[PDB]
Amino acid sequence: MRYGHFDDEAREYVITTPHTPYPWINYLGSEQFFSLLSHQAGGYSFYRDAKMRRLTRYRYNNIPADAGGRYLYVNDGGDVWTPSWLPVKADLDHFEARHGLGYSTITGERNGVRVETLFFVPVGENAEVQKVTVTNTSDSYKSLTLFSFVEFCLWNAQDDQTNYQRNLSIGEVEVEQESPHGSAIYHRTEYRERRDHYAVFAVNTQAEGFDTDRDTFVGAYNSLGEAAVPLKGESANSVASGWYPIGSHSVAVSLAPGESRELVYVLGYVENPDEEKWADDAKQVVNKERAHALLSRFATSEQTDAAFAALKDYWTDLLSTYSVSSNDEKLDRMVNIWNQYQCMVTFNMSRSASFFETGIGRGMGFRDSNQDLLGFVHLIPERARERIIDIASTQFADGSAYHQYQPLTKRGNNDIGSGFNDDPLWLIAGTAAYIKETGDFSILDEPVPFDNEPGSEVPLFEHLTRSFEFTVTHRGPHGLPLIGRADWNDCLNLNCFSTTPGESFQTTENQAGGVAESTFIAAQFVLYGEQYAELAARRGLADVADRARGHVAEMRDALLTDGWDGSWFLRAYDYYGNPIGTDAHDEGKIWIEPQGFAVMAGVGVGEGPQDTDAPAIKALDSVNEMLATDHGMVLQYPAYTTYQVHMGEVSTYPPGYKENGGIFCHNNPWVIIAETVVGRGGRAFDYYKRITPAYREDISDVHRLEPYVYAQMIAGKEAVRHGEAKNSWLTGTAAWNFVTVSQYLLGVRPEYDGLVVDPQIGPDVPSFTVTRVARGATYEITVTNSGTDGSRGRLVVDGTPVEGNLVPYAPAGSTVRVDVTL
Amino acid sequence: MRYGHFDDEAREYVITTPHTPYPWINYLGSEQFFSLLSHQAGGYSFYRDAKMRRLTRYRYNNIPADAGGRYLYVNDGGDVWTPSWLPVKADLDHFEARHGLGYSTITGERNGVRVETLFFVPVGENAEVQKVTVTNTSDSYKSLTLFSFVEFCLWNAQDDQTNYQRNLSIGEVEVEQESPHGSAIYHRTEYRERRDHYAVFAVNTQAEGFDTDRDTFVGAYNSLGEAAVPLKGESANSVASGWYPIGSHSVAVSLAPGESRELVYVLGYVENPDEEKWADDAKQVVNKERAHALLSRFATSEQTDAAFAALKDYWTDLLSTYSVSSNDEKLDRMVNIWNQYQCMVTFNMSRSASFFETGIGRGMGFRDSNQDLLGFVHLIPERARERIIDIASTQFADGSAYHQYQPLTKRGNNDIGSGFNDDPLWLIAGTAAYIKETGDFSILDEPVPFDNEPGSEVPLFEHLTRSFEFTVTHRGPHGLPLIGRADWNDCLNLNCFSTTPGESFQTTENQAGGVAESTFIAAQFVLYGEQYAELAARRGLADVADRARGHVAEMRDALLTDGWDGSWFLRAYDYYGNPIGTDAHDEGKIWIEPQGFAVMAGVGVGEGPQDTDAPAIKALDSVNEMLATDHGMVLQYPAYTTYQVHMGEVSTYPPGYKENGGIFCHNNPWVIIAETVVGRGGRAFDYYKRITPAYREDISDVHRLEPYVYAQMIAGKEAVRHGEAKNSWLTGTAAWNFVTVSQYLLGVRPEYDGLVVDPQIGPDVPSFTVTRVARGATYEITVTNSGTDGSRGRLVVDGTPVEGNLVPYAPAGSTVRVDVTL
Repeated sequence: MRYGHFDDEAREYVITTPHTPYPWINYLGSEQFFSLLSHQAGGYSFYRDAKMRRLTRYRYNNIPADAGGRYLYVNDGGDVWTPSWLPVKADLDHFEARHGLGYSTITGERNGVRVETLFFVPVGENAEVQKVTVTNTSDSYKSLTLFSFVEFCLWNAQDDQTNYQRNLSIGEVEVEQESPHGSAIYHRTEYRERRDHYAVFAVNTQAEGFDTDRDTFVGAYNSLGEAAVPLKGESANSVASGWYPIGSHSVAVSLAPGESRELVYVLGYVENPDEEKWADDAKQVVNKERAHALLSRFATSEQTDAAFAALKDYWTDLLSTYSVSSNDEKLDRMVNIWNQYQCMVTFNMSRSASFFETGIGRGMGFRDSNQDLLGFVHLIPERARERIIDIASTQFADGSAYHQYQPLTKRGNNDIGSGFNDDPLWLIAGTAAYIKETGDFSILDEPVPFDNEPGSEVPLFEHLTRSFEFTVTHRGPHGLPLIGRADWNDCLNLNCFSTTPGESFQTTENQAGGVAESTFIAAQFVLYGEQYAELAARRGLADVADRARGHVAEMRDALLTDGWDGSWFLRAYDYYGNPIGTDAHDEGKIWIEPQGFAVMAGVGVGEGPQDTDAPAIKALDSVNEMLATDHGMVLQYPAYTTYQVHMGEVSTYPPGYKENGGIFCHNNPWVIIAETVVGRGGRAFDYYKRITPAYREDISDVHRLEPYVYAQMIAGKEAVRHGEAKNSWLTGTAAWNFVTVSQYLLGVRPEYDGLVVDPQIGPDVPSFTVTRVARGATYEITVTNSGTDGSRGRLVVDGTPVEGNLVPYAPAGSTVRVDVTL
Repeated sequence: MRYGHFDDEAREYVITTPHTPYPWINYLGSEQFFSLLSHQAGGYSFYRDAKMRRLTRYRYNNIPADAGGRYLYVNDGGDVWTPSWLPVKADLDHFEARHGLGYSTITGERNGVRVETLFFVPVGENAEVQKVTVTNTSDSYKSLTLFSFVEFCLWNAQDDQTNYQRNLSIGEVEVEQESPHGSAIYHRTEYRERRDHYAVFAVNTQAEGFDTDRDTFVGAYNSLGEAAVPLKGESANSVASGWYPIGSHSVAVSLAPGESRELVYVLGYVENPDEEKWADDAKQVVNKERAHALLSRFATSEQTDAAFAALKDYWTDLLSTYSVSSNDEKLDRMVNIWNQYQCMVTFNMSRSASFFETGIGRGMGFRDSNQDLLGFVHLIPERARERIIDIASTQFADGSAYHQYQPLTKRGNNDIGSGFNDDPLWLIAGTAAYIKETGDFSILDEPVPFDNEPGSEVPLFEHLTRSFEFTVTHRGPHGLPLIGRADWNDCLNLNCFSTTPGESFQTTENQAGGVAESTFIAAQFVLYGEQYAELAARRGLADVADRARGHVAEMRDALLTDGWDGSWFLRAYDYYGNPIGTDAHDEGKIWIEPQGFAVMAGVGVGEGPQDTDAPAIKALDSVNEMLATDHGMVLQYPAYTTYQVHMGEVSTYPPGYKENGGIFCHNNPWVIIAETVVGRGGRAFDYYKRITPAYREDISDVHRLEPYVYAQMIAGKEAVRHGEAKNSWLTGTAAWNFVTVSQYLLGVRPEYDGLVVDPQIGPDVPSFTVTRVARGATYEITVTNSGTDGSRGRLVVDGTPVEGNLVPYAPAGSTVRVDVTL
């Protein structure tokens, strides 16, 4: 079952009913001001910091879900309805919502009145704009009144929801019914004290009335769906004093048959320098100059239309670096549009706010910053370089990393600390990705401090050295890296030993020392230590590179012996040196992470897909038998049915959810890539479709969440809810899946010395063309594909056959045509 | 306008409409299990810790307010309604809610069917019980289905509202439709891991069906007022797997005209020792022995009735220590019932959870702990003694105190720390009050550590010494105490200098040192410094005592000179030595706290109420002229109209709210006590009626909150909302007003050597009798009162006239009749 369809031409998802399985959202804003917006106009906006600068209030776990947002109550002769369906839930003759790139439109019609609203954050503005079009679709005259509505938040959302002892007495507003281009309301809570900012909520016409007090607009004992003011048919003109400020205007709208009217509403964020705060000598009236200027740039449909077209041009030009054309329009839409959009949004939003993440936490993982980079470095390489320098500057001098990074402050979280021993190597991963994409080896000479300490600067390359050496000097009894608090898997806490509720599994370590080791870090060391070695050699450090290849070699031996269970890689050794991820046990026999990543690193790979005695093939075959499902590969199997106190968070989930038997879409890509590595393209693409949004659209009633973006986790086979997704949008899944399909399935991936063209996608995509822009040139790669396991691409560059899979980088400006046959 | 009335005989407030100006609540539970219950059945319950063991979920700032609780959906031939009115809001023929002591009843009737629900937490049980009586009041036969409903919380309420990325996957239940006395649901989230507790939700009859999944019961896109399952008329028998667990049973109820039916529902909290968690060797089934036992003690109406009757005995026996009988039945009910109820509830609940405090924070002020004591010590002296020892044990060796005490752990909060220089003297206040009430001087010899350090114990009395000496060695340039981060006034922060939003005004000190001084601590030192000297002398430390009297003398002089502005006391000297609270300024001319406290201490008191040249009378006359209003006395005047960066939080509130011009009901008692001290009874009683719930009941439409308990703050004269209250129930206002009416207006107060009888209440209460139980005897005090300013009571004891106002304590068991004339 579907609840809409894609519109590829318009680069939108078109939702054709209000009755989706869950609220489906979009993100607006591409610089500093962001909005979450559901297909029912739910959500909120904030400037930079969703915790400390939220303009508007939103309730998570509302009954029903998502029943606050930007509403427009229509009163047509005493019948009240909203085009967003919620909150009033009147029967509409028509409904559609379209989520596009940085905008959405929502349209509702009832009793001969159509209302369409376009919501977007314009480039260069800290504001959410709504262009509303009202149309009389009947054969008689209409007299309407439209009441806009938005509920303010008192800026700090944490305080807003908890400190009512103070904050029910601080709500303040100013009202401006005769504003230079219409009518406006200013929310200025705490402007009298330390805030240099306020919010403005305005419309570009004379409002017949206004309301700034929720309780007055909505009425006692009422829900938003039963708001009294709209039902009365006129604003109460209320002025807030404490309690709950809102922004609402009534606008009178008369229409002949077939007539329409346009209106432009603006919700804006405004900051004044300290010495320009006040309009008046007595300091009681906010200085609205900047607010009037913003409102003057959106006083007409014409100006609003142009901003929308500049928006569209931003995204069209943004997503013009990698594209594909094929027989598979599901593949194409994901690759060309929705996967790249999703990766940009993860850049912008980090892990801040979604309909699952509540916007109070402002950090993200160090490892997430680097990994997210892999997916967007082709779109915004200068922002990427900056990011890398930013996070490397927080790194400790011993090479250890802050586990949590705070993008807003460019600092590591001191409360959480360090100790997650996979963190340091991800910096090599990011840096190398950046350099391969851009060729900017100069980043390695950039002076970068440790723990942001002035005077401590060394070249970025040296930070790479400290990351590498950290692993070498932190190994256990079998030569595998010590795991510390956890590795990529935040729930594998082998030094925790917690029996007290409330204690954090990640940072509590009730016993010290121990010999706990991770095979994931081992694979990560083999993969990224080989990248560091390459950078070192290229840098001219011959010895450094050679010792590095030495430790890497040692680590691949360690993995194939002490890291190997017989038919798959162990997951770890625990605090007392007993194995985890062994068929010797009833539960947790096989874990996916090491299988994927170790093979990605080339460990155990033999002569080809038919070399079944190769450890890589045994492992991937074991993954197929034991972990694969119709909805993806689960994390481990069997799942644990009782608490394993020696293992931390992992067994606290019911079987089949999150880290205890969940499908993490973030780590499936590691096995998809591994499958292309050993030569089984068909299998790899199979696995990719099972977790990818365009292919899961036909089972929307099962996925539940948005059919146009990846989610973090799909319920596993041991769950009653097998197939249902949670934690949509903000996830590393986007990046890793883009890397997988663009670089390994389609096979186009930048190297230091050239573009590698190495497709492995199997028989389902017989013909396709990739257009890639790299180091200033365009590469048109046309591929004819038999899909045979083990068949690799032979290249013809500009008419002449070449050996190998590497296409040397052409001068900027040029166009290189590559033909590939396999 | 009123929304109900007191039923004095029943010791209940009777709310006769659902349409109150705000949700009005009661508290259930007297030992370790507590419930908040509104007059619409809203609220929640928890065991000990409202942050970390909350059984059920409640949404603050819901639209509408308070729309989740313990509901019973009635389906009468397809019509669905709830007796609590909300959430369905169907028209009822009758509605009533009665809030009594530790119990409430709610009754609703619609179309020939009446439902009465008694809610209470039984003594000796960790459970909320509901006795439901359903009655057919029509002339026709009824066949109904009743659906119970409650929404579970995932125990840690902070996590519950924030960490959805984990917690939408962990909800677990078990269902037992064939329970030994009916049907039961178990909420067992995280029992598989670290939790040794679960919740049970049960009814004492065979349920037709059940539901444990919210979204199934309620339905997509619906509010609780619109729940699908009740409207369908049959349970869905949903079994939760993640998302939102609930407890619901359907029960069939057929009734002939006039016929009734009784049902008992239990919501219980259960812990099992770790050895006994599981019923099965595979560790998948909770051990239900303890829940079956609880359910067996409430399997019948008769059992329920006994338990209810034992609760009543609990409260009847406990409120038997102070009582009054007068012409004034508003006075009587506050003194006899509501003020004392409120005081016990603050002991029980601290400052944790109300409809304004959200139950996430679990501390209270060190100062609040001592002050609250003053109000409950006569009821529960054995618990009082314990509390004093617990809080004293956190005190630092240099005499400083933790500003925030955590009652659940008996520790100070280490994050907030110390530095509020009024804190240490409140320990003397608490300890003296305890000793005056009980005569237990032995508490002074108890060994008590500092900062809960082993080995550090010294006698309690020595803690009093360190508190005293702390002020002596922390005075400023004028001899007055250094204020530190703040004093009683949390918002007077003279060492903050904050210009950054989000920084705490109480703990941030952007400047070090300075010379900021407080006249409030000065007064506090004269009052409790003398209380310490008295204890020192009685203990035989004549030199110690005399030295203390000397420092106290110096301080009195310093208040009367450097602390004196001309017609009133200053409030403070700021960081640079400039005065605060002087007529020389345009705003903040006079502040109430020093005026009350200093006169309470006898500073400036003259020869009588006619001695209008005495500084106490000038100060109090200033208070009357500049601070008093129809609703109480505001904190200061005029309020600040712009931000005073040198003063902290005070001027951030708009004029007339909280600490900027608000009425603090907590500090009004100080001026009320001071008026009795100087001899102006009518004036003191005037002020007391202005802020007291029984007297404000007739303006409930202005007060807004509960007409039966004190609230922290009533909006001041400079507020548009002058008269409206916020922050009801959990406040020191209760204790201080109980002290005021019981010990100074009515005039009966314990001393070390006897009971003082010194009424000072004015002409409005011409005659009255106080019955007081003290040191094991009953004092029967009959008063004839002219109410003349300056007239003090002359006493006859058991028929014989005596001098002075002190009645020496009789041996226990005896009864003493004291006649008083003034």
